[PDB]
Amino acid sequence: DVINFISEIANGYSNLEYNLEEGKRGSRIAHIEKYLNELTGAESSFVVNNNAGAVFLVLNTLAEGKEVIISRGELVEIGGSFRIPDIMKK
Amino acid sequence: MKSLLRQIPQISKVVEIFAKAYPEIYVVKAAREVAEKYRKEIIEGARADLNGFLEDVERKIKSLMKPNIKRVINATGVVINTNLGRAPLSKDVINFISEIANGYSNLEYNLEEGKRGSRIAHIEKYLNELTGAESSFVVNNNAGAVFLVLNTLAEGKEVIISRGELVEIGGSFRIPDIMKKSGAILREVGTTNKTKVSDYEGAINQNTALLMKVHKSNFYMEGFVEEVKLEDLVKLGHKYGIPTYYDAGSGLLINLKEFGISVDEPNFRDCISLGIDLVSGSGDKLLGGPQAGIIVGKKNLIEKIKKNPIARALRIDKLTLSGLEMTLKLYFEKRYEDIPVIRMLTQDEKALRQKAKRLEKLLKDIPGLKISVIKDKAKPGGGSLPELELPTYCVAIRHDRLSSQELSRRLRLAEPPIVCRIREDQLLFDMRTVFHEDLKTIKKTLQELLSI
RNA sequence: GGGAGUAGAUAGGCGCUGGUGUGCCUCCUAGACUUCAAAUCUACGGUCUCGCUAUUUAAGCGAGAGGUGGGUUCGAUUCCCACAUACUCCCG
Repeated sequence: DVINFISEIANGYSNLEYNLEEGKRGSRIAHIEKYLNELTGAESSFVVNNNAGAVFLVLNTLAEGKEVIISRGELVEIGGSFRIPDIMKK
Repeated sequence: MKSLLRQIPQISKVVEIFAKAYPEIYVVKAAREVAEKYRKEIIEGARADLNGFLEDVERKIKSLMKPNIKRVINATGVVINTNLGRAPLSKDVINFISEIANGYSNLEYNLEEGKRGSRIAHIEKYLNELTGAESSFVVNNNAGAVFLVLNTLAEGKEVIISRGELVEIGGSFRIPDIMKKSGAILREVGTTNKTKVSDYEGAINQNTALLMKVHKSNFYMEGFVEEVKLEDLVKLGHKYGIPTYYDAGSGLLINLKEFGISVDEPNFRDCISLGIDLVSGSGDKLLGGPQAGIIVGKKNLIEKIKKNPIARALRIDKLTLSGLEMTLKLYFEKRYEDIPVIRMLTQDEKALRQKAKRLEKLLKDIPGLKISVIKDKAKPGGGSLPELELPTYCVAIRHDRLSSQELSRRLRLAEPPIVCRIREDQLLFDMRTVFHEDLKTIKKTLQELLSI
């Protein structure tokens, strides 16, 4: 069901960054978010490439140059190149 | 309200009420303790009656005449029970200790030269032989063993250790909290679940005075988890000229596979013959002896540790020293079955059921008892072997009148007190840890609680 | 025993709804229709209590209770919270 919906939107042009209502460019992240806030119950949402970057982005966004407290048992290494300590540093 | 308290009798009066009833000393102590509990309960206005007084005062006396610390029958099936006093001692050892404590001894006296001598000298001979290390030493416990090695060799300098090995064993011990107090600077490498060799070699520098690895004794990690082999750390040390210090913790003196139990638990002899410069561990864990911090390794290091002015505040007492030598003597003589901890874990599966049913035969008569023997898989090691899971026969019991919860509670109040597992409202007794002379004590306790 | 999940009616079993509750099934009864059965159809229907008239009772009338309490709200059966209780799952 999903593979076909993707198949269709990729076959040609789509309203990716276009809001059909106002006829001017629009945020592509806007289509989904409606779903997320409803399912999660959160106030707003957003999505990026992967969770690796999701972390990276939250950290550089809210704690660049400032301290972040985390348990010494939660400094994981998931995957071959991901490590909470190595990325948070970056 | 100042008359609801004037009431309470006088200690002179109560002492009378117990002329020959109980020693006058114990009577007054219980009266005081009791007299205070009634003055406060009446001042806060929580008591309107004082009749409970007489009955209670006598209960304190019955209690106060009994020491706080008391032998307890362990039915949990956990050999290294941190709570119940870890490794119990063979009578052979208990007697050798008994003898040296009865009077004076050559503790710090060398009979040869007739002048004072180091008390640590009696044992060390044993250690260097069993481990194969160049020199050895022992202190109060392994907690301090670590503390001493760190303040001795890395005060003010860096010590590299895996981020997955910064453990918290016990309630107050934490590698990070003590090393800090140790004066050593902590350099944690790798990540929780994984740590390659690159991580170690990457953090070395001018200040790196020590490469330390701790053995995850009271916990384990499964799933994506990587660890740095010991041979690698030795190689790493010898390349940069840095010492290697292993805190085994378990204090396993020998290869464990030789007894049928297949585990990767590390041991002194092997760890030392591996190229490790220093190794430590508790005596009351996998060694089966009294509490003691044991250190073995290169001579030049041992000498450095001994000279430390702090070693005198950790030097072991007369009891554990002797008791340690007799436990070491047993190991040279290959008297393995004589040390409790070892015998309990290497007991025949056959052996266990044999005791499982000899107990059930003792409880068939007692009223209301639902007796059954089940074969379950538990984890024997409490403070030294986290992963080990070995089969053992438990005699699961159940009475119609009282509930399993209430059951465990009265059993801990018995004399002697018995501690056992609870699983699904059914009391269980693992025979892995039960001594034979307890079986008779078990039956006499149960029939005295259900029929009285 | 400690955790956690599921939960709840105002006739009874299953489900839903911030508009003063509601849908499917059942029971009952009532009624209609039937030679019969069956089928079918219909019901601001139904408990409890209290107060009022009648007062054997009915019968009528009025009010309220959704485990209990509280809060938000214009409105709470819904939402939130707290407690209690029932069913189930994880641990000692």
